[PDB]
Amino acid sequence: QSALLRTGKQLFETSCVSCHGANLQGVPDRGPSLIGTGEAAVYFQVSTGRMPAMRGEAQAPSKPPHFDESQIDALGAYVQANGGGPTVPRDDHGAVAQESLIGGDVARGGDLFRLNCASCHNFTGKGGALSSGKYAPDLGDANPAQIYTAMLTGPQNMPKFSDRQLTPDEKRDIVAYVRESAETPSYGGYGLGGFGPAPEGMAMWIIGMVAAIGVAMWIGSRA
Amino acid sequence: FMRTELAMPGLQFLSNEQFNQLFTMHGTVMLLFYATPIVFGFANLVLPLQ
Amino acid sequence: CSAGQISQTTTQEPAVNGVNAQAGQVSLRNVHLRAPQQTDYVEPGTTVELLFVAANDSTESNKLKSITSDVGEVTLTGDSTVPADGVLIVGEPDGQIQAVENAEAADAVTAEVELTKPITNGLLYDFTFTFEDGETTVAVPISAGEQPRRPVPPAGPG
Amino acid sequence: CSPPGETASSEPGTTPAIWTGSPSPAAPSGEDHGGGHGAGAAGAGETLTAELKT
Ligand SMILES: CC(C)=CCC/C(C)=C/CC/C(C)=C/CC/C(C)=C/CC/C(C)=C\CC/C(C)=C/CC/C(C)=C/CC/C(C)=C/CC/C(C)=C/CC1=C(C)C(=O)c2ccccc2C1=O
Ligand SMILES: CCCCCCCCCCCCCCCC(=O)O[C@H](COC(=O)CCCCCCC[C@@H](C)CCCCCCCCC)COP(=O)(O)O[C@H]1[C@H](O)[C@H](O)[C@H](O)[C@@H](O)[C@@H]1O
Ligand code: HEC
Ligand code: HEC
Ligand SMILES: CCCCCCCCCCCCCCCC(=O)OC[C@H](C)OC(=O)CCCCCCCC[C@@H](C)CCCCCCCC
Ligand SMILES: *C(=O)CCCCCCCCCCCCCCC
Repeated sequence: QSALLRTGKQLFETSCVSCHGANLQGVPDRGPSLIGTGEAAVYFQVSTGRMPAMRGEAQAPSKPPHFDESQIDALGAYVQANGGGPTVPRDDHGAVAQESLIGGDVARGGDLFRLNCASCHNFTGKGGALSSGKYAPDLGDANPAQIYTAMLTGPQNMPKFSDRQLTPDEKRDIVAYVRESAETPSYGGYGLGGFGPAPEGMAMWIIGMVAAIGVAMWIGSRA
Repeated sequence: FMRTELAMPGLQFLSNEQFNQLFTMHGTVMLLFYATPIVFGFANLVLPLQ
Repeated sequence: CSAGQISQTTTQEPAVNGVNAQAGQVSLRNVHLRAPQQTDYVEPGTTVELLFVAANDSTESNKLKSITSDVGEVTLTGDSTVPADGVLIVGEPDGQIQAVENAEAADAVTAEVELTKPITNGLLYDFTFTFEDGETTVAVPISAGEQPRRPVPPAGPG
Repeated sequence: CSPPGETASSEPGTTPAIWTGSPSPAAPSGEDHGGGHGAGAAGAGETLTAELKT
């Protein structure tokens, strides 16, 4: 929309021309060109809050969003018009769809996640370390739209899963699996994170061994 | 490090953020981690004697 | 020093199908070919459109966009001198919003190519974009914006 | 030690030729039938279409 495009243009002008040069052409060695990234990429990066980025590091981290939903959409529309690319899913009302992106099937979502997502993230969407200062962020925080748009657009050092690699049905399934694993309570007691061997070993050596050795001292006698 | 970078108009070996971290941590180290502790170092050293 | 002069984030190409060519005063971004292929190749004689955004780096201008032709007989319908510190958007990349129903200068300089040669998506094809300031080879890819998977025939076990 | 194979900068390569698999040999000779019928001729099977051109 004309007013939407104007607002997105002005926010882009006063927020990121310093590294995605005016006219959306990326500044050499500061930031990539946004022509073609699409409305999905802006929603994902600016909603996660990574995109008004303030350093070149191994990886730009997620941080509190510096924009809200309406002007997030304004930036996304501006970028989409300039370049042309993927669009964020939306519901009948017109806002970013959240519940509609929870695919009904979760076992299929589980297989897709483990084959594709767990490679770097985790069994259950926890984090994972990458080559040099990089990592896969935890998926507990991301909302269904953010998960969908993260699969749709590889943000950085993430494979870009086009709508053909993962049909919107498959992306909804993976979103459902991610949400189910994130919000599902850990059976069997306090889940020591999601990583098994390391949290469990640390918990043993702290809780169980401190308890056992303290009981040994109590029953035993120093001498 | 900051001074070697600053001897030249260009960025010889320090990226902008590397230099910024440099002056940040230098100021913090030299105020809060060398001086404010060494005042109390001299205190512990001599004040009980004095 | 993962945030040194060699940082991963700064040296990151956009995660888009199109290719970016910085040679010359004008910079090319999101260069690709829209060419829906129904078979192994795109047969010669079928028009496939060429998408790209040309940005004039300097405000002092290289708005000519002379020929930008290669093997394929590139044709620039509705040619115009758009670049003045601004985007020259030749076509409508999938997801591009038409801001208004009316179109200024008719089509916004839409570029089409008659292949005269088989092409299949997943290959690199050279397109010599010629500007008055200079000329540049891009090795343009083939991009499919949002067309979902075409139903593959179900397999019959044997 | 380094593996013997190593790099090849020369001979940039050629675009792979379109694959044309050979018919399955006598071992996997089993394949979809083309149609059965009396076929009292040189052979036409149980499937024969036609296109009407103006
Ligand atoms: C080990 C030893 C005394 C050797 C004697 C000399 C000898 C025979 C040398 C030749 C053998 C060789 C080649 C040794 C080199 C490498 C080596 C030791 C290989 C064998 C490894 C092995 C089978 C056993 C060694 C294990 C060992 C004795 C550990 C120390 C045990 C003790 C008394 C620990 C302190 C008591 C205590 C309160 C422990 C709990 C507190 C904490 C948190 C301790 C630190 C800690 C530990 C100790 C974990 O194991 C651990 C595992 C997974 C996650 C986290 C942790 C962790 O945080
Ligand atoms: C000693 C025996 C007592 C054991 C405790 C028993 C308590 C039972 C707790 C209640 C029933 C089970 C809860 C299961 C649900 C549950 O697991 O509890 C989480 C919390 O988890 C956390 O954050 C940690 C919170 C901090 C408190 C617990 C810390 C205890 C540690 C220290 C004990 C081990 C000792 C290790 C020693 C360490 C170093 C010493 C040298 C809470 O939810 P949440 O927070 O949202 O989890 C996120 C998903 O949502 C989200 O997707 C997901 O992506 C994640 O972000 C996930 O965290
Ligand atoms: C290592 C290869 C890789 C694989 C494969 C991969 N991811 Fe990621 N993922 C990453 C990296 C790296 C990031 C961080 C992106 C950033 O920081 O901009 C990320 C970010 C995300 C996020 C954003 C979460 C947040 O809080 O910002 C989600 C959600 C996500 N991935 C889900 C998935 C899903 C679903 C799949 C399966 C389609 C998948 N990932 C496969 C590496 C990968
Ligand atoms: C250098 C500081 C910096 C600024 C400020 C910045 N960006 Fe970027 N941008 C980057 C970097 C670096 C990347 C790729 C790596 C990353 O995202 O961390 C990127 C990538 C992107 C992407 C995704 C590219 C893809 O292929 O997925 C989008 C969308 C984007 N930027 C838009 C924006 C918007 C909108 C703003 C203003 C809200 C902005 N940028 C501000 C540096 C910046
Ligand atoms: C051999 C052992 C004895 C050492 C002898 C003298 C050892 C003398 C060591 C000279 C070290 C010179 C520095 C050169 C750094 C550099 O320009 O390289 C670029 C590199 C790419 O930049 C980086 O990536 C990060 C480098 C940052 C180093 C942080 C170290 C902080 C340590 C803290 C974590 C505290 C640990 C506790 C340590 C406590 C130590 C107490 C003494
Ligand atoms: C990127 O990973 C880090 C960038 C920091 C570069 C500047 C480092 C300044 C020197 C720090 C001194 C550390 C302690 C030295 C012990 C002898």
